Amino acid sequence: GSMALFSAQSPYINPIIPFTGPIQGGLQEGLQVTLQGTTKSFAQRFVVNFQNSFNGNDIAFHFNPRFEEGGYVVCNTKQNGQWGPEERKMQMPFQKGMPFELCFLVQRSEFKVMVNKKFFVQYQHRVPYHLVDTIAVSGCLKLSFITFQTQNF
Amino acid sequence: GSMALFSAQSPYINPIIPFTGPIQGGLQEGLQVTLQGTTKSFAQRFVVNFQNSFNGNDIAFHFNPRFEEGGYVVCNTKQNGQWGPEERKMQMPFQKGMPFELCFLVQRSEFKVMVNKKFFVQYQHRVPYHLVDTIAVSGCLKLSFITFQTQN
Ligand SMILES: CC(=O)N[C@@H]1[C@@H](O)[C@H](O[C@@H]2O[C@H](CO)[C@H](O)[C@H](O)[C@H]2O)[C@@H](CO)O[C@H]1O
Ligand SMILES: CC(=O)N[C@@H]1[C@@H](O)[C@H](O[C@@H]2O[C@H](CO)[C@H](O)[C@H](O)[C@H]2O)[C@@H](CO)O[C@H]1O
Repeated sequence: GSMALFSAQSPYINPIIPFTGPIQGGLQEGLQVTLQGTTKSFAQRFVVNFQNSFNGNDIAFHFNPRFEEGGYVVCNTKQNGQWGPEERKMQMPFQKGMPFELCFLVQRSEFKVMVNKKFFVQYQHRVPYHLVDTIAVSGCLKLSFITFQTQNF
Repeated sequence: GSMALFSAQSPYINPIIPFTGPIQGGLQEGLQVTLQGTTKSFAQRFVVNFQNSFNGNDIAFHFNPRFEEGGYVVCNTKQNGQWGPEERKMQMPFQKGMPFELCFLVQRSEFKVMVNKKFFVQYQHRVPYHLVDTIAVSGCLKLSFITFQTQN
């Protein structure tokens, strides 16, 4: 790509869904988390959660495509079990049955989310990203890799 | 506020709604456009448009509170008369019948929107903001003023 990237931790390969796993050392500015997978042919919804610990009470960033009402994506944060105000992008960048690349870039003030190489949505951090130590993926997809890379030398 | 602010263009004081007027010289990085006003007691919707010319066909940033379905705000861009994909924040930071301060900060890659001095939404620039030379405000509100300020 347009930036030199270096491995952080090692990839999750054909991780079975639902998948929960560590983000080693926590999210860090300049980190890129890329999921490569396929939206299932009769997909209704799927979920990527960047969370603090395993119980899902505290999800810094919930990313939830919904193949409903024309197709839209919900982004939100859960704190002490409580969902905050949703940010809905009224567009569906995934296609049922089709492969996708979904990349999450951690910046100082926001996540930037690309789908198939194109900017899709920004999400302002509501809670500290460094406290996210877990990724959880569930729903109507399959995945061939999750990789973790950084631009930081 | 936490930083000294200086006028960039004189205010529009008590502008009559619907209001359309110049943003003299176009939007600039670092400009803050502040609307001080009151949401009407039975508001349905109101609109703040940052647009290129009087026409309305090209709206860089359409900011549209809707007192509908629990309350939500629509952000979008219009290009050649066509609406792009809506960004909806499913929260209503305005109260019907109540004063508000609504502040748009032009940053290099996004607008930042503050409501009553709290961050409300960000909106990534889809077209260069400097082509915006016109503000249009309409709907269920009144304004005491619109100011244009910079940290300058
Ligand atoms: C219109 C509206 O606000 N709808 C919401 C639902 O989106 C919400 O569903 C939950 O949403 C969260 C993220 O906010 C997460 O995706 C949950 O899986 C999902 O069930 C619902 C219940 O919280 O409230 C509705 O009214
Ligand atoms: C759920 C959905 O996508 N609904 C949209 C409406 O929001 C839209 O209404 C228009 O929205 C634009 C900004 O996007 C502007 O606020 C107009 O005043 C409003 O009429 C409608 C027509 O474009 O499409 C619906 O599908």
